[PDB]
Amino acid sequence: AAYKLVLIRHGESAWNLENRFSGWYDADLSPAGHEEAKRGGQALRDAGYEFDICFTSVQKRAIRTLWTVLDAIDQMWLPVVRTWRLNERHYGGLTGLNKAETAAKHGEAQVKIWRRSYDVPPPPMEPDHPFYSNISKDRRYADLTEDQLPSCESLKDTIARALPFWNEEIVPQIKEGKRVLIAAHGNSLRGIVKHLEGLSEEAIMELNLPTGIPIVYELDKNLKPIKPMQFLGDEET
Amino acid sequence: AYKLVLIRHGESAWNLENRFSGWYDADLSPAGHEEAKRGGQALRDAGYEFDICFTSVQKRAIRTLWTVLDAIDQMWLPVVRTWRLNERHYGGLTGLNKAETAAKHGEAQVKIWRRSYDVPPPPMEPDHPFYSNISKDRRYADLTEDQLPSCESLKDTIARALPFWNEEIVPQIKEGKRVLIAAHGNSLRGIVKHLEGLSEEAIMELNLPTGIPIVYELDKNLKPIKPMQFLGD
Ligand SMILES: O=C(O)COc1cc(Cl)ccc1-c1ccc(C(=O)O)c(NS(=O)(=O)c2ccc(-c3ccccc3)cc2)c1
Ligand SMILES: [Cl-]
Repeated sequence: AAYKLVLIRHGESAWNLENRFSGWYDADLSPAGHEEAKRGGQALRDAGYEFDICFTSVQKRAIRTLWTVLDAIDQMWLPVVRTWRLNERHYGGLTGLNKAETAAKHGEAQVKIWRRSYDVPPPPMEPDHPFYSNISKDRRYADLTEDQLPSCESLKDTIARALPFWNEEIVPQIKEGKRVLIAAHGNSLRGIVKHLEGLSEEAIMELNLPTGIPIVYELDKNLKPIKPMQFLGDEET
Repeated sequence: AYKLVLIRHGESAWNLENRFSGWYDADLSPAGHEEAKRGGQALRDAGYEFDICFTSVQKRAIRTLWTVLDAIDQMWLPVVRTWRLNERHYGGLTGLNKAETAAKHGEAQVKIWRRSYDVPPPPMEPDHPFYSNISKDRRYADLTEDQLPSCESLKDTIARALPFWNEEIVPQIKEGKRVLIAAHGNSLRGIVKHLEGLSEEAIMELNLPTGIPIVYELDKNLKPIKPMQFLGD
């Protein structure tokens, strides 16, 4: 194929352990998620993968996943670009709640609506939210215009602010011949997959990307996948 | 009063900091990683904040930068890596200890190399065990034939570094970005020489400590307004 693209979704965070919604909250990897990242890097290493540029979010679970990979494949000297546009979905008011508090507070029907809807956002994170300032006033977002910093996001929203970065920053790089590695989050990566494969909103809702596993696309010169996405690792995983 | 912070990596594997590690991509030792860790803790306890970091393409410095940024919770910061911040290239001596250098070249020539600002050591030849390792390394495949050193005098190292300073770090400092620089002894020495307008003999005298934030306060023209400062006990 003309081009090769590798994506990796970060692994288990500290907050997955507590069953808490992270979104834009900057949770670090759990030890186990760190190990997933190591296994993924080892898979790239064993397959002799080489990259020229790396993209990731401004969230430390994705950034650390990237570091761990670059270490495994002995390519820590690569340029790395970080952007909020690759951030996890902003879960708004649900940020910091766990599963139980959320089901108790909103009921099964409303939670099903949130999980199954493509353009239904969860409640906005209001200024009295425990993490309002921790997130909304983090200087790493100082450069965002008033309307780019979200209070909550549907999947459509997350994909809408991620795809501009794909089209304007990564695509040019792929067409330049640069081998690209994107280390990010399930939902912004969902956006990229939906675009690459022209999936329906229904299909993309069905799709969950495996964590800590390198996801290889062989693409033609128009960035059209020449075959289904493949994973790297041992025969088991 | 602009604030600029420099840090020099610590000990590398297999004693290579005492074997002219140079352009060989030696990793930090556990001890050297701990050194970076303390440097980061000190930067945190003092609440330092940066807006952009520069480093070399050598992993001991890259890992020092990673470790600092971890400790200070600023892993989201933009990072620029450039071979111009690379350690001095010690040519054929790369990998040799003091004794082996003396055996192979003589005390007289070794002392001259120590004290000389513009005398390079012998080139690293194709029979050197690191020759293809370094010179055929993908990370340098964008350098011109005249850019990829086979050896370097201190002058060569500083000459190759200062263009990156001028063309890339200074503009960030002027726009007010708080710059952090993680690199190596001799590339940091070039920067210090340019800051403090030092002499050849002076910079060859200067010996920057490792694992310890070095702090400058600059003015609208980027001249230091006090001696450098060190963060710790
Ligand atoms: O895209 C994503 O990020 C993931 O999807 C979501 C998106 C948003 Cl914004 C918010 C939440 C989810 C989400 C969150 C939690 C769960 C979960 O495990 O609790 C889940 N799974 S569920 O099948 O739909 C489900 C099934 C049964 C109940 C139930 C409630 C009350 C009593 C008894 C049962 C609740 C939820 C989905
Ligand atoms: Cl980085």
